[PDB]
Amino acid sequence: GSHSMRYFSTSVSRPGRGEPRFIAVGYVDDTQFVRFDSDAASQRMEPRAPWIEQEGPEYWDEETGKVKAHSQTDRENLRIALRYYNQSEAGSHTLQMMFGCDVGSDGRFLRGYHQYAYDGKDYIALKEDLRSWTAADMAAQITKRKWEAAHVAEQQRAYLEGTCVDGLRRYLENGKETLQRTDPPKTHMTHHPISDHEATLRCWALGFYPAEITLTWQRDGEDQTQDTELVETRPAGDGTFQKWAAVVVPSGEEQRYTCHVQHEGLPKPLTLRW
Amino acid sequence: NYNYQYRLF
Amino acid sequence: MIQRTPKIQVYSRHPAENGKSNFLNCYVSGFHPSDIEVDLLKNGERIEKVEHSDLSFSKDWSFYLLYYTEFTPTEKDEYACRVNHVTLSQPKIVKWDRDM
Repeated sequence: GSHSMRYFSTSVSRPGRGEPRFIAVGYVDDTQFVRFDSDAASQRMEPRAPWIEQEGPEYWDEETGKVKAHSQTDRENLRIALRYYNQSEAGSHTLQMMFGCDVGSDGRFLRGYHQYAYDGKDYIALKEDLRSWTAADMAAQITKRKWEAAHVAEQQRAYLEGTCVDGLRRYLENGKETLQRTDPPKTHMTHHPISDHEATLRCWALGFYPAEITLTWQRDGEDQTQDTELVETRPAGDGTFQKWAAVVVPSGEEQRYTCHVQHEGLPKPLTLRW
Repeated sequence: NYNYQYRLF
Repeated sequence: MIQRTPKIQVYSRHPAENGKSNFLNCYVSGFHPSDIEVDLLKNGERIEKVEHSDLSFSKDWSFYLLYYTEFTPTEKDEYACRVNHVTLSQPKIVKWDRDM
């Protein structure tokens, strides 16, 4: 299977209440493994998955050094964005950054990411060719022109194609029993009349990993897209995920409905019926 | 593995 | 700026059985800005020992957080999540339905 590593960082300015809060978290696929919080007392990159704890002290020192440098950099970038957008120093603003890589089944590089959002909207993003940028607006174009002239993109390629791929490969082997597992959903159905002529059928997927899943209701073999109530996949809290899909059905007609579950952990997709 | 980030907007 | 109201789900880790240990979850997602307050309520009163996941975000840049606490459901107790966010003119209180 293909795999990904991501780091997600958030800087939030809080004028009059000190310096911006910086939080960064690291993920392999759907599993978090590290975090950094500028407000926390330790000022260390800290483990959040058991298989990363076996990294020696040079790892924790170096990763701490890197993430703290990023926190300083994005602090300054908050101030530059403030000037580019002609915004007052009174308000609270947010700079988000994501970076990482995807690898294929064979562990080889597929994609690298290096991208920012300011106040919740695209700012600048490294494009697929790893040579050019997509800027969202006129303020981001200033940065884009600066970074093109300085060849920022080229200077990130060693990390994206090398360090990131290599690290992801190491984590996937060290966390093999966790990260390469595939837990199929445990499924069931619930049925609740809502009047004397209608009833809810709810199809449940529980305990699955990875989070990617598809739950669809059909009636007499036809997809019920517009009438299905479908909640966002949600964490159980133990490292697995949950989802359900409900349809409101005329009573006595429950047998026309089927819920179809596709998950990478199922040899064949499931068809459930009440 | 984190990356080094030093570039300014 | 862009401002997105949280989607809220309150649920237990496992299907609830009275008297059996479990976890109570309030998952907030799709919101912006990241400043948010989330409380778990037991019969209207704020539960004191609630933990939360580290702030993260999705491909569209929207934030998500998981708040959770151990608990043991009983017949008499009602649970809710109370979400306080700038997009909400009053905090949103979502009651725990055992089948949602």
